[PDB]
Order: sequence, then structure tokens, then C-alpha cells
Amino acid sequence: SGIALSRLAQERKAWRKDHPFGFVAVPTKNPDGTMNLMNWECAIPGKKGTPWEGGLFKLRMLFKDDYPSSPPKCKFEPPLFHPNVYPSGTVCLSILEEDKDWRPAITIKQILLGIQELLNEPNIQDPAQAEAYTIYCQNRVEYEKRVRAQAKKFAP
Amino acid sequence: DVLIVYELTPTAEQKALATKLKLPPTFFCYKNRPDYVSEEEEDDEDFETAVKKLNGKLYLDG
Amino acid sequence: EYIKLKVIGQDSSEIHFKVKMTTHLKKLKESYCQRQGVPMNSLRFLFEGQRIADNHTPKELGMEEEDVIEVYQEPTGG
Amino acid sequence: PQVQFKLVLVGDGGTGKTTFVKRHLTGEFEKKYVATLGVEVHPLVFHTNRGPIKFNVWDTAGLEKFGGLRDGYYIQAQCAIIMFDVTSRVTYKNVPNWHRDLVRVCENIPIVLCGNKVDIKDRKVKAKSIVFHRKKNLQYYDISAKSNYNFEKPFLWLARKLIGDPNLEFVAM
Amino acid sequence: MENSQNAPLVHATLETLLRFLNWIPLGYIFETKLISTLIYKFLNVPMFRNVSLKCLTEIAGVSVSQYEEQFVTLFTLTMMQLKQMLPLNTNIRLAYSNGKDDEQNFIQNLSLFLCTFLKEHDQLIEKRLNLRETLMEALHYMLLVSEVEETEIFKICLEYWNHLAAELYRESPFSTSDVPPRRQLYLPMLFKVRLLMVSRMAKP
Amino acid sequence: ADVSTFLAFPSPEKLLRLGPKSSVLIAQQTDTSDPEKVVSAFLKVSSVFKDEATVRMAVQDAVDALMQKAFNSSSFNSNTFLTRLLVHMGLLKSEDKVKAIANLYGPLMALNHMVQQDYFPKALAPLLLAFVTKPNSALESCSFARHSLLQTLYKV
Ligand SMILES: Nc1nc2c(ncn2[C@@H]2O[C@H](COP(=O)(O)OP(=O)(O)OP(=O)(O)O)[C@@H](O)[C@H]2O)c(=O)[nH]1
Ligand SMILES: [Mg+2]
Repeated sequence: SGIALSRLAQERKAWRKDHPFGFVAVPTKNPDGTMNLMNWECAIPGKKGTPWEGGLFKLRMLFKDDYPSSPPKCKFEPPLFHPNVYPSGTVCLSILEEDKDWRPAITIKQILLGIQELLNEPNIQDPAQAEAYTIYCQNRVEYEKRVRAQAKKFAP
Repeated sequence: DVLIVYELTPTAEQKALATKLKLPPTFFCYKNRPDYVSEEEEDDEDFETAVKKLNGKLYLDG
Repeated sequence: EYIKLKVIGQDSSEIHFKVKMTTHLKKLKESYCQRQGVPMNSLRFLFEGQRIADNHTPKELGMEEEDVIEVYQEPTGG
Repeated sequence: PQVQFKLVLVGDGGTGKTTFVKRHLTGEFEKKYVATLGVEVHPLVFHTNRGPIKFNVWDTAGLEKFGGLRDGYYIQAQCAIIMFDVTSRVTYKNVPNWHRDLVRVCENIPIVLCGNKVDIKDRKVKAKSIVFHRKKNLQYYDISAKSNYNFEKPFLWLARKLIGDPNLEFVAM
Repeated sequence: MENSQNAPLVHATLETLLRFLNWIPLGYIFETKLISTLIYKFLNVPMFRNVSLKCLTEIAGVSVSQYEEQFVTLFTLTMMQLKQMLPLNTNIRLAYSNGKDDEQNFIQNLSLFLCTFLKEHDQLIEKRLNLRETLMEALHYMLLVSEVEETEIFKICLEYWNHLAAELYRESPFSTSDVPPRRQLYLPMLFKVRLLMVSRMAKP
Repeated sequence: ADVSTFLAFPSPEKLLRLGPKSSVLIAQQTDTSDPEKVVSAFLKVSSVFKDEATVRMAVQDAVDALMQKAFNSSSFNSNTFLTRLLVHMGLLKSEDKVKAIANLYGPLMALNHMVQQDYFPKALAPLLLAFVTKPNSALESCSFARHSLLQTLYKV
């Protein structure tokens, strides 16, 4: 019941006091004028030294009532050009996958760091969208050029 | 030989709290470090303000 | 011959490990993996940016005492 | 003979190129090793059922000291024999280098890989280990200048390839 | 290889790719569309058969576990592209006996490719049940090429035959009755190998 | 009137009974505004595909009519249709796991026929090529259809 709200509030406190440099994990305020912990708006910086560098990508995150029993649904908004991101923007990650690598120990900070490290490590063996995978396999430098173009588009 | 020197551990109260929420044992270690102050409770932060605070800088430089 | 090294996990966690200059690094690796009930394959270790092999030794990179080691979790997409 | 073909005989030193040419030229076996200085050109004439066939064999020097105008000896060559020694592994390990030098000048010519000295009991380069000619589509023959084993097979294959007559055979006259 | 319409230029590019395949990281081979391009754009063209098959043989000789579906699709696609140019009902003996040098080189390269790929990934091919017909057709090609009266080609085929016979014997050295699971696959075609060995026996 | 009844449990013989009316009855009945229904209709029509000369011609003309009516619609994104088609055939994964089909012989033959028609965009060829050369167990079952489709794709 209150376990979900307490965990969300405590991890938000921790994020405010301690969080990685360049990330944002702001929980969107409820329309009435109070905190809405279910829906979070986050910002992930493209890892430095990679074509994704120089950009800050938004990411909405929705939690369930059974959290941390079930993982949260993460959706890039607008959707990114990545092999492992669905057209609707949902991010396919094993950690976020309920039945593969989900553990209540994992927190929002670790989820965001994993997503950041996913951007430069696409899993083309099992792609999530057709356009990104096709461009990745056909011509790699075209994929890099597209990634840089969108990063410039998504730059702060 | 290969051995371990020290491993951090937070306060027992935070140990119990993490157990209650099934959080990592060392989750609360942040507040047990120096230069720690009372917990401001306003959280009047919107995504726009958080983006602005970055001031267009998000990467450390050497 | 026997020096301390700092390993910084992805959970704002710092750990000090005593190691020789010739002994294999993997011995430490597994330890940090079992700290949070995690297997060896899950975690990733970086020192000075590049990746550290399991069987590598600090002698090649000349890891001085109290040097900083970063640990990342490699993600698997679907 | 009017039909003349240029044959380039390459390989390491001491593998038996000069002895192999001399056996055809005069039928005598040379027992002493005198290193060739540069190149020696010897005309060999065979009598096939279709007439005389002449090879102007350019027997080169396998020692690096006596190489001479090494890759300049391969210009306008029409057939080649790369010879190594079955009693010496180093000679077989160097076949790729001779083949490289040969095909950098002569893009498409018949090539025979001859493993000489097969009459010696202590054989170091075993038959199973000779697999270079496959991906290069060369012919291969175990020969022996001392025992006349497979003596004329290299020249017979080269003549069949150059003339274009698979049913060609040598008739002594 | 995907825009040029100049035959010598594309042939030179393939000839250099054949050399690059010796050392380039496997990521450039199995994580792109190189295999598909070689199989469909150049393998069927008569003037690109030999070099394309050499490139495919170089690829097939790589023994690695991280890529096993690419080897599976390297086989089925190659075999399907091979029975449209070398029909199973062809008498390779007579055809090779009176044929151009290009065709003979292609036959030798095909023997090399089949021998290499089978020796490497026979286990992978056997594991998949729906690929049984393709494996049987590859063995049929190996049997057809074993009839050619060329010593080098026959040695290339014979080394694979010896490899398979030794593997089956080491599985179970007893005469057929149950039967070992791996031996049951080759039962329909082992008498053909026995007949081949009895028919072309060499002088002792 | 029985077009819906056939679509419920498609069978090779039931298609024939419609006669030449099947060319436009299938196109008219199907709702082509939403690509999901277009893909479902395409799969149902091609499931009964057979090498018999009469049946294959009926299937191919029905498919041509259905796609001609589908592709000449401004409110119809082709990429969505291709992604859904790949998802249903099992070549690609989806956010909501829609159960794949068993045999791809019919769908692959219908695609091979479609690729050679004018209305088929010249921009979806690379996606089909990438996901047909993509290794998959469901594809190796039908090697001939896959090979013919790949040859057709490499033609264009
Ligand atoms: N036992 C044995 N000895 C051989 C055979 N063929 C050649 N030899 C010996 O090998 C030695 C080297 O052969 P040569 O022809 O003189 O040397 P080469 O091939 O010309 O090499 P270079 O002159 O250095 O380029 C000779 O002295 C022969 O006695 C053979 O078939 N059997
Ligand atoms: Mg000499």
C-alpha cells in the first residue's frame, strides 16, 4: 500500500541530495498541485566520447501500484532512433524486462544509468524497430550520422 | 593473496529502512557522509527548472 | 607489492581492495559482483576509461595505490 | 622447335632446381651443391605426339645473396614451377613468398608445386601437410631428381595446359 | 559492390575483400549484409562465381560460437543458390572432363567450401531438424564431386569422408543394430560412400 | 455475404467458390483505414496460398487489389504496415506480444509477388531485405520461398 509511495519519496530525496551529474529525474506534479509520484519526467545525457554525446534526451517513466514488485515502463518522448527502442518510444531493456533481470533492489538512478549505457550498446541481434536496425546493418556510418544529427537536434 | 580492506555500511536504522522497502543495503550511505544538512522538503522543481539549472553544460572536462 | 585500490560502483558505493602488483584482477572482480548478490557476468569494470580484462594485471597499467576504478552494469537490449 | 614457352623455376636454395634441370638436359645426377648465381637459361625439348615442345627454363637462384634481378626474371613468363624440399620444413614455409613474387608479375599462368627429394627416408614435410596449392589452384607433384620419380609429370602438365590438349603425351624420339 | 556497374572494378573489389577477410574483425563480416550480398549479387554471376565462393569459404572457416545463426543462413542460402546453377542431376564427372578452366576451378572451390563448412559446422547443421534435406543435398554434391577424375579434388573430398567416418566410428565402434543418434542421419548415404571407396581404390 | 465466413476460417477451396468476385469483395469488405486490419486481411488471404495454378492466380490478384486499395490512401503509413507485417510473421518483436504464425510460405510468396508490382514503394525494399536475410527458425522451414523473395528483392 504505502510501500510504493514511501520508496518513491525516499529515492526522490536521495536523488535531490545525491544524483549523477547531467541526469534529471523530476517527478511531475499532479494537476491539482501536489506531487504525482507515479509519473516521472527524466533527462539522460548522451555518454561522452560517443556520437550520442552532446545531447540530453527526455524520458517519461510510469510506475505500477505493485512497484518494486513490477518494473516501470520507460518511454522516450519523442521516440529515438535506436535499434532497441520501439516506435512508440518504449525502451526494451532486460533490466526493465519483468521476467529476465528485474530485482526490487534496482532504483531509478541505476535504471537511468543502464539506459544511458544502452544508447552506445545496441543489441542488433534482437532489434526492436525496423528502421534503426536496417540502417545499422546496411551502412554503419549512415547510422552514426543520423545519431549525431538527432543528438544535435536534441541538444540542450 | 587477494583480500578486502573495508566495505562501507550505513546506519542500522537505514539498514532496517532499506530492508522494509527492499532497497540496496548501502542505499542511504549518501546522507551518512560529511557536509550533510537537514532534509529540505519542498520539491517545487519542474522539469523546465531542472533543465535550466544545467545551463547547457552536462559533461565534465579535464 | 601490496597496494590499496578504490572501486566506485554504480550505486554511489566506494570499496577499498588490497591487491598485489602481479596477482590477477579477476579475484577482486567476483567479490564486487557478489557484494549485492550479483554474478560475475552482470557487472563491468573500467579503469582510466578503457575496459579491464579479467586476467589482466595492474602491472601493465601501473595502478598506483588508492587509484580510482569505475564499475558499470552492461545492459542487454531486446 | 618453333613452339617455345618460357618456364620460370623458383624455390629456396638447395631444393634441387639445378639438379632437376640437369637430369633432363643430360640424364646425369649432380651430387654436389653449387649455388646458382642469378639465373641460368637452359632449353629443354620434349617430343609429344603432336610434335616438338620447347621450354626455355630460367633456373633462378634461391639464395638471397645471389638473387640478382629477382622479380625481373619473371617478366613475360608463361609457366612456372615452384620447387620445395620435403626434407626441410623451411623450404615449404617459404612457398607463399615465391608464389607472391611470381603472381605479382604473371597474373595468370600455369604453376606446378614440386616437392623434391622424396626418395629420402627422413621426410619432414609429410604429404598431409601440403595444402598450399588448393586455394591457389596450382598443380602438385612429388618428384625426385635422383630416382626419376614423377620425373616428367610437371612438364607434361604444363605442356597440356599451354598447348590446350588434355590428351597430349610424351613420346621418346 | 552495391552501386558500381563496371565488371573489372567490382572484380577487383571482391579480390581485395578476399584478402581483407583474413584479418578484419568478425563484426564487419557477420553483423552486416556482406554474406547476403556475396550470395545473391555475385555468386550467381558467372564472372564472379570463383572469387565469391572463395570469400564464402574464408567466411565458413571461422570457428566461433558468438555467431551460429549466420553460419546456418550462410549454408541454406548458399545451397539454394547452388542448386540453381549446379543441378543435383548433373554428371559432374563428364561435365568436368570436357570443360573450361573456369568451371574446373569452380568445382575445386565448391569442394573446398563444402569440405570446410561441413568439417566446421556439421554439428550446427545436424541440430536443426528442418535442415536435414539441405544437409543431404550437400552430401549429394560431395558424392557427385568425388567422381571427378582429378587427384586434388578427390583428396579434398576424401579428407572430409575420412573425417565423417572417423567421427561416426568414435561415436560408437559397433555394427549397426538401437543406433547412435548421429549415425542415423547418415545411414541413407553411407553405402554410397562405401561404394565410392570400393570403386576408386588406389594402388597400394 | 460469405466473405466474412471464409475470413473466419480461411481455406483454399472456399476462396475459389467466390469466383472473380473475390478480386474486389475482399478489398471492399476489409477496412483499409487502419494498417492492422490490412495486414490481418493480407495474412488471412495468403495463408491458403498453394502452388496450384488456379489458386495462386486468385490469391495473387486478390492481394494486388487489396494492396492497391490500401496503398492509395493518404491516411495510411506504409512503414506501419511493414512493421506490423514483420511483427505478425514473427520476424520482429512487439511491445504487446502478438502470437506469430506457423508457416511463412504463403505470406512470403505473396510478398514476392507484391514486390514486383508498381504500387509497392521502392522504400520498403531494404526493410524486407534486412528482415528476410535476418536469421530465424521460422524462415529456414521454407527455404525456397525465402530464396525467391531474396532474389526478387535484390532485383530491385
Ligand atoms: N637425395 C636427394 N638429393 C637431391 C635430390 N635432388 C637434388 N639433390 C641434392 O640437392 C643439392 C641441391 O640441389 P641444386 O639443384 O644444386 O641447388 P638449387 O636447386 O639450384 O638451389 P640454388 O642453386 O641455391 O638456387 C644437390 O647437390 C643435390 O645433390 C634428390 O632428389 N634426392
Ligand atoms: Mg641452382
